[PDB]
Amino acid sequence: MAQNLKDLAGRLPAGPRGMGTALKLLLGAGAVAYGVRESVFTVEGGHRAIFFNRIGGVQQDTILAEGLHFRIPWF
Amino acid sequence: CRSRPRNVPVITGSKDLQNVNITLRILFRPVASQLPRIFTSIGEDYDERVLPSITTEILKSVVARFDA
Repeated sequence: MAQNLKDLAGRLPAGPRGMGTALKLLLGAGAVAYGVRESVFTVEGGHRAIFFNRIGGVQQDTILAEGLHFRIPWF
Repeated sequence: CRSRPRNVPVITGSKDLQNVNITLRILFRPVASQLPRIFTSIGEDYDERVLPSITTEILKSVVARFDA
């Protein structure tokens, strides 16, 4: 299966310089959009989805009444 | 916020304590101004899961104070 991906990636036409940087920028934008989408969490109302601070445990003082609160991914 | 129907039978004891069976109407129109709360801390099935029990409680208490 790895060799098939090898051939598929290789077969991409050797286009002029512009589209290479274009593809790099597109990948950057895709990753950034994915991160922005993921920074919000499963949220039902009737659930004060509080900030679980990574350090020190739960945020005993950060009591999330009804309101945006972006979870730092992996944090 | 309609006054949806909620008929809630009750089987209590009167003051002279003959077994009294009373049903009641909960003509509940959730307060429009309080619906934020009526979904935060009351929820979607507000009536089905709030009103029947309070009806039973109140009706039994009232019946306890009058003979058959």
